[PDB]
Amino acid sequence: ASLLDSNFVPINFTEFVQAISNTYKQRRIQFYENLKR
Amino acid sequence: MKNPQQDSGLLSNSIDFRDQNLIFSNSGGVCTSSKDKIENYPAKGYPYKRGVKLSFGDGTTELEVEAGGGDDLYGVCSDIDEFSGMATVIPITNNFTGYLTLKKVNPGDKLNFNQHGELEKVSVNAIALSKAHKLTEDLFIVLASVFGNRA
Amino acid sequence: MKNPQQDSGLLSNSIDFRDQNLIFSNSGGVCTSSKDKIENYPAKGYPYKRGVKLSFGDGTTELEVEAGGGDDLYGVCSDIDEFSGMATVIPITNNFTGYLTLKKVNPGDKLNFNQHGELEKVSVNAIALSKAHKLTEDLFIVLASVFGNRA
Amino acid sequence: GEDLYGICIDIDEFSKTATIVPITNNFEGYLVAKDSTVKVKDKLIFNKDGALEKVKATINATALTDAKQISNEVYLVKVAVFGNKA
Amino acid sequence: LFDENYYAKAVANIIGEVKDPIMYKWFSPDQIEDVDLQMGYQKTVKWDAFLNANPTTIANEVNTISTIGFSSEVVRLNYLKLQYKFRHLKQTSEKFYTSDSYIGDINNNLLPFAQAYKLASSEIIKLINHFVLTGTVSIQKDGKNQKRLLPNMYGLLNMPEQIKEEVASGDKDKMDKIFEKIEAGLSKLELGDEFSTPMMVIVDPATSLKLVKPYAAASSCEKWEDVLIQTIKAINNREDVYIETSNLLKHKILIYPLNSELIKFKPSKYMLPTPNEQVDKDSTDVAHSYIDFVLGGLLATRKTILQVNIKQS
Amino acid sequence: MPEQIKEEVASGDKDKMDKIFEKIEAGLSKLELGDEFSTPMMVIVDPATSLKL
Repeated sequence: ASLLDSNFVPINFTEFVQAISNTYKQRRIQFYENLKR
Repeated sequence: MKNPQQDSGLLSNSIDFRDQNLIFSNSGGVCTSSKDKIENYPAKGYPYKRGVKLSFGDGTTELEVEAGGGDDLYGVCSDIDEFSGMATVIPITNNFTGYLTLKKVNPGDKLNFNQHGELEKVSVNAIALSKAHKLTEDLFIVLASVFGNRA
Repeated sequence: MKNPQQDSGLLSNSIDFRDQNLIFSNSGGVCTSSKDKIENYPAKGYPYKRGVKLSFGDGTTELEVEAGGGDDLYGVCSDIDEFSGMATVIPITNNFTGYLTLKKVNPGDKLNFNQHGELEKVSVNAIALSKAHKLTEDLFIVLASVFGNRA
Repeated sequence: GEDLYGICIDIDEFSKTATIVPITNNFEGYLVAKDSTVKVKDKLIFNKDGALEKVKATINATALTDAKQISNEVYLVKVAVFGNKA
Repeated sequence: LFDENYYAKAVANIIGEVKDPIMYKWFSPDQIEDVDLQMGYQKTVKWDAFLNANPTTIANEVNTISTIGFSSEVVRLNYLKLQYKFRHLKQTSEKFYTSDSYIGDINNNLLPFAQAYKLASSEIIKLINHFVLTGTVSIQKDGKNQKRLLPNMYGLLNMPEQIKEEVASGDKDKMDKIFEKIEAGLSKLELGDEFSTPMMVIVDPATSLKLVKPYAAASSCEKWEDVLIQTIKAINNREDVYIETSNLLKHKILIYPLNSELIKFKPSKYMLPTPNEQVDKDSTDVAHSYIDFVLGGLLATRKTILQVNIKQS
Repeated sequence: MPEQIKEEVASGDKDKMDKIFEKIEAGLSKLELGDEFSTPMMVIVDPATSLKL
């Protein structure tokens, strides 16, 4: 349920917003994983 | 407070349909157009159902709206969100028709806002469409239509 | 109000252990015996941490306790339940040691209750065990031990 | 002066067309000022040249910020205009 | 939905090009947890105990014993929802503005929906980062005309009941005086049992420039930055100390631990910019769109942040 | 390139590396990279300057 997944087909705007939020969370996780400090 | 905080003791009787709108909880206007300009401002005090005026601080914080009138009148407060402390203001340029607080009056009387944002008989600001209705000991409301400022 | 209704913005730091009892929410006494006599009465106003006196209505309703003192003193209020409006009273016959409201003082001073249930320097009622501690602009507390009435 | 009809908020030079908000509608935005003698909470009047000057004000215009200079004569000030006085 | 709405498809296809916020570096991965809210409050209760008086010696017979008092504190975090509106070109009207290189009217400062949304989202993320850092919201360099915010909405710099040090105007360039103030603040810091945690420092570029000067006669292979790192390692049980430079800060030094038990960020899952479904259409080529973002959710324990302000007046 | 920061080390202090570094620090202070300051940097020096370094 993320915009990164090309298989995602948003039925409605609410699902689009939820996918946006999940994509933001996944991007945060990816950034923290890639960070080395 | 627009919504009575004190809980009611009894269930209301939803059988009648007359004289169920003369309450302080009624927010907005009796007749509302979809092309009405609405703004939100920080609320200083409780300006609900009163004329509001712009007040500027020392510059550190942005402007706010406070209950007032006279030459400083900016608009009419028709609603308020208490959680965010936000007052809904219809600008004096836009015309309004609804129930507003009246100073503790007959239809056809010309009413102007005083220093406390309360309507009073006489520049005029509105025309009374009804008589004063008493909700609390000092709380009086009146149906008035506001059409801006005109001498 | 014994418990601050306004919510705090930050978590407290539970690292220290000194001077963490000089708060208005502290209820009861610093030293408490298991053989103390405790009563509950309807509360007239807010007599928390103040001397209480019996007040009778017109007879329709039972007696209550009100903040007071002088020759009418009956006990000392050490706790209050706001939901039930019930004040906990320790009788003047029983001795009490704890923090009480002080009129806005050094250890060893003899203190008596005034008309508003506040302790004041000089019949004597208690002896100050410490100095005045300021909680608010007009709120002062003092650790005192009450041993009844004696001229 | 007393001839004010509105305020021009947009312009297109190719068509020589000015987009204007009527005086009956309130506005909040940056406008040209006569000089840099304007402070916050100041009553402002439009002059004969259409510039806002510090104060017989037919309209009720109050400055929200101070005059800000960009060019030799360009003075932009944030002003809210909400109708006419009486 | 994408077949019916072009704007949603454009947002989905251009959302990747938006950079991550820089505030993520300021916190550990475990320090940030998302909450499901848009406007409201989240409250928690903490229980503390205290001693009423000196202990009672148990000798012979006694009935009166010293007591232990208890107290509760309710901490509330408020959230606020804000919106911005921007103008752009219509999808059908794009083809009449698609030049060879650029797309959009240069004279009228009009852009396609995708580019306008990208730039607006970038600006909103910058504002969000500034709010997270300083605790205020404003668009002026002077810092005036700030937006009045709800209580219990605080940032790392304006958080109350924290250690605050002020370097006087006369000592604005004396790094020795600045480090004296920093040492006093570090001494007044109270980490308790959570001392064994990494520490984070945020400094302005001028402070970073002053840090690299040799420690002071001038020392050899010893600089103010190294001395500060050693000083912080003294109190953090020799844990990692990170130093960051932020252009948002100005003559301010911020020191705080990176432990979730002391400072935690619980932002709304809708805090980051999100497009709105409402689109203002007309007979012309100009349309309007809205972006929503949520602010609030920083919770810190008392006396766990050092805030040094160097008075430049 | 115009509109860039230029510093001049005086003739008398041509051999004074401390003066050279003072001028370099002044130029670095006058640099304005905006929010893109978190980027790698590149320096080009003449062989005499490298030998002094």
